[PDB]
Amino acid sequence: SYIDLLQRFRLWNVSNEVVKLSTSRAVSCLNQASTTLHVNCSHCKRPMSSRGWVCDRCHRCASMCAVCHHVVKGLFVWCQGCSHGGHLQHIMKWLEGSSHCPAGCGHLCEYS
Amino acid sequence: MFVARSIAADHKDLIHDVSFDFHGRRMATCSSDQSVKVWDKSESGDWHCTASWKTHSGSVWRVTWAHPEFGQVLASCSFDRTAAVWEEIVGGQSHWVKRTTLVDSRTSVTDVKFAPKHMGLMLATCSADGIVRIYEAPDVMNLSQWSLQHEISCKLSCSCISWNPSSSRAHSPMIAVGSDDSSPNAMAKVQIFEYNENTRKYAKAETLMTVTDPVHDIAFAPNLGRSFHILAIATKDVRIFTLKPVRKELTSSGGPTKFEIHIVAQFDNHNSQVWRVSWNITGTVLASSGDDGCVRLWKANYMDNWKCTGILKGNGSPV
Amino acid sequence: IEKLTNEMKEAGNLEGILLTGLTKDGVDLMESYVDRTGDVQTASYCMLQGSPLDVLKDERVQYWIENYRNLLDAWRFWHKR
Ligand SMILES: [Zn+2]
Ligand SMILES: [Zn+2]
Ligand SMILES: [Zn+2]
Ligand SMILES: [Zn+2]
Repeated sequence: SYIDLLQRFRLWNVSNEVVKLSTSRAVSCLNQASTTLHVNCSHCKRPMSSRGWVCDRCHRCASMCAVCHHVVKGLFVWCQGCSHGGHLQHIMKWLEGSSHCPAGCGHLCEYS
Repeated sequence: MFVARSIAADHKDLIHDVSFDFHGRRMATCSSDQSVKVWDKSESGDWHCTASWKTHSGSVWRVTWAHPEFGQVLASCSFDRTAAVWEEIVGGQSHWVKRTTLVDSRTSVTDVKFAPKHMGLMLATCSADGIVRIYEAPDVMNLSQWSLQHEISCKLSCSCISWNPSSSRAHSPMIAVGSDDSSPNAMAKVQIFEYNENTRKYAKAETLMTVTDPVHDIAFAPNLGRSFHILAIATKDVRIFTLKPVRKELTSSGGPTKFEIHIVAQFDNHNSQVWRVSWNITGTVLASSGDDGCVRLWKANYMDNWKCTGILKGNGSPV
Repeated sequence: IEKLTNEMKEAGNLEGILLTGLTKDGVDLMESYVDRTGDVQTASYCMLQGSPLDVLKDERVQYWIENYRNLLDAWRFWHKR
């Protein structure tokens, strides 16, 4: 009931905080249903491991930010259109100033 | 047209070597008490120390950075016959941790250098016995493991080495080695080794006959898309050489590429043993330091001739 | 015209672009110019001006472009890159 009210008022942080600290098994497990993503390198088309950033067969840094050209360890934002992305804040700031894929593909990833 | 300033950095002991990171925001300095310090530049432009520790049993000669793509990695060579690799881990106070030590040398490890980025994570060490060892880390996520890939004998006391920063698809990897032996006989002091893909072994390609005095420093210049290679040699007089590859006949591909050697500049304004030489980013300005306590900056001109452009003194007083 | 083109190419003066044009001769002239002065910015910007596809396929042009991009990355001029 409490979670439903919180979601009605659109308070996601408090809802997730309650879920994490819940003392009930079902409520604790409510948050872990299909929230894991599978990523593959676009060059070798092979799936990657869950604790590394280097391609096993390509030996390439597949997670290099499109703006800063550094390896990304943590948060990564990705576009479904042009399959490009990078650091969360870098991409956000770049898209605040223009409307082109910073990798230079031509796709207007956020049309207009 | 060069002016000097003093940076408010406090050191208690004599500084042996200073080195920059790739972006020019991080500095590493080795002192006389087997101590290593790291300095960071703030947004305001001020420098602050961030770490310090003692490393080896003997004296510490050289410390160098690695490319940022592999993280924050430092390599330090010591007189106690060791070469250590350090990586920074932060949890935020910086906490530098040694990851591996190379001990294969039988004499004092005189110099250590990193390979260019496009060849992976390779490292080279020249020792006093005349041995150059090239190691590689097969896995970039596990720096604790290294394998000795190549070993070269020079028959003379190695003193300094330098990689070729060229990244073109037509230039095989090149490494140049100097010597500081003061034998009375007139023997060559600079040799160049070019990797061979057909044999997967390094072989001597060209030896500088005109150089016979002891050599303290040698430095390639950044390629920047030119058609030839520029080399700087530090001796009793600063010397500059240009090496141009010859057109390889398509009839048969054999051993090392033949080269044409021409000297383009020879300066003797230091009137002493020149000690250090370095290039800027674009390979257009040369900085030289010798025993006269002066730093000299050389540059080309409209007529493509080399002439001095700056003279300074160690105290910072302009000349 | 042949003699003037040759003497311009060997010297690397940029005024000869009018003679050679954006062809292999232009590439050689630009290479001589870069060797003389070490400027890759102008070469990279010039060679992209409607050059024929074969010209853009040359190794030297792409090497110049890559070196310029690396130089931009060195100064942290990320947006301009
Ligand atoms: Zn891959
Ligand atoms: Zn980024
Ligand atoms: Zn895109
Ligand atoms: Zn897109």
